[PDB]
Amino acid sequence: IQKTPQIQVYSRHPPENGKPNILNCYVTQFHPPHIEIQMLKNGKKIPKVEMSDMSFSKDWSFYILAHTEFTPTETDTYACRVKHDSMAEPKTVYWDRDM
Amino acid sequence: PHSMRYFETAVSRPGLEEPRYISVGYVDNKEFVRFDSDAENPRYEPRAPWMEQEGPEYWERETQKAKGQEQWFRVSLRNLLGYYNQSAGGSHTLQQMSGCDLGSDWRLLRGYLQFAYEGRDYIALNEDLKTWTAADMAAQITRRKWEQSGAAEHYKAYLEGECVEWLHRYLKNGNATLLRTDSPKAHVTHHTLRCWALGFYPADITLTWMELVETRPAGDGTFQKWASVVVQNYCRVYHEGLPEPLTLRWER
Amino acid sequence: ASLWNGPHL
Repeated sequence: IQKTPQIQVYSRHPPENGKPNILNCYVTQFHPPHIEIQMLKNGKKIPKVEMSDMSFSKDWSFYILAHTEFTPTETDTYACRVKHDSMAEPKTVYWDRDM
Repeated sequence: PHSMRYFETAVSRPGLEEPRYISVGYVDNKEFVRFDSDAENPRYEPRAPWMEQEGPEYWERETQKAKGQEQWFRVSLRNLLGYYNQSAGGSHTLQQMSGCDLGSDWRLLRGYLQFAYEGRDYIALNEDLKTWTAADMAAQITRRKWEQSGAAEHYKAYLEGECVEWLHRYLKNGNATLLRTDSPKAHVTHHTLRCWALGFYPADITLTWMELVETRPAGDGTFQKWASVVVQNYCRVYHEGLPEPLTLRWER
Repeated sequence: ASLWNGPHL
């Protein structure tokens, strides 16, 4: 009835600073299907975020891959922020190039 | 080792709106068709390029089923509100999984017909395709109703018949797409030792060196995974895409 | 090829 989203933030290609890439926020294991996912660059929301179509897994739980263009740098930060009814507050997960 | 599934969802909407019904078909774990009642013109749509081969009568016929299912889920949702004493002021979710597993000879191994309400098991058809397992006392109402009217027989005919025959057709028509693999490219990073497998398809993979992330979509139809440890005394990559397993360690 | 369900829940 309430399942907490699991979150992965990670690039499509191995990151190289200055090199255009794709930033992925893969949100899984949640219920109900209604969810709000935001992608952030230096704490401000990225306007052009794409979302996969509603799908669910063998265990009934829903998932969604949100993605956007980014260009990793030495100083810019990237995060994905997820609001869902299972969670008291939005959960923000920063992109870590090591993971 | 082949399968077909249809994953169906209806999510009710408080207010004058009717539920949103979505259907997704899979062949060997890959999306091949999709229906969504919120689309501009709701129709089944091809989602694998070998499906654009099906002519207009196929899409017209599938779409009729989806419209039917949409009405079936509306009525079933209303019934569920009654069995569990719930309010239509809230949103509620009904899910179905159905389809068939085949062997490498293309014979039927197993049919599936499963329902969930609010994300938990409600009722399922047993592997015998004759009897039902109900998850709770409410679902036992459904089980007794369905035993009484012999509902299982209709599902068994679909699962042993059309599910199998159409999967053969899709397996044949999608052969070149389905047989395709994308080999992982791997490398090792130091922090913890981390072995990454990248760009692989399909998603099944073994990495051995111990922390291990959930396999995740790269967004281009490929997948990624990685595995890590405590610490060149130390990683193997197993994938049907590979000429042979990959073998590596830290590189400086 | 999808299916039509029979009896309702």
